[PDB]
Formats: sequence, structure tokens, C-alpha cells
Amino acid sequence: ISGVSPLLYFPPTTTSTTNREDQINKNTNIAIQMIKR
Amino acid sequence: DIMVPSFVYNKLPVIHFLQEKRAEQKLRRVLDETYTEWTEELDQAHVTDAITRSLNI
Repeated sequence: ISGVSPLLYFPPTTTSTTNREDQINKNTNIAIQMIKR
Repeated sequence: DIMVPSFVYNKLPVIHFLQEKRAEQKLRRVLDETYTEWTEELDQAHVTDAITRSLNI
């Protein structure tokens, strides 16, 4: 990469508090809005 | 008693045949108006892509 990076990279799991009933639900309401429109 | 009955009797066959043909015509028209409707619905791929945009990925 023709240079020494300023910083390292880590798996970006900082916001790990992501629920499964929440993620599906958010996708659900995106769909219903589109289905109706 | 004699004349009108004889002429009605003579009429019967042609009328019967024409009415049979008319009924067959009605059935044929009923059949010809049947078409299978195919509806197009929004592809879910776009919905998934929009979901990604909301995810800010």
C-alpha cells in the first residue's frame, strides 16, 4: 500500500448492541412503506 | 286446427337448430373472454438495496 498506515484496522463491532427482533423489525417497516407506495 | 299447426310443425326444426347454434355461440364467447392475468410486483432486490442505504453501508 506504498506507505506505513497511520493506524491499524480492527473489526468494526463497536456498536455490537444490535438486536435480532429490532433488525428484522426495521427491515419489516421499510418494506411495508414501499409495498404501500 | 289444420294450417297453422302444420306450419308451426314445419318451423320447429330450423328454430331448434338456430337456437342450438346460438347457445354454442354464447358458450364460445364465454370461453374466449377468459385470460390468465399475470401481475408484476416490485422486486424485493430494490427493497434490500434501500435497506442497505438505511443501514448506511
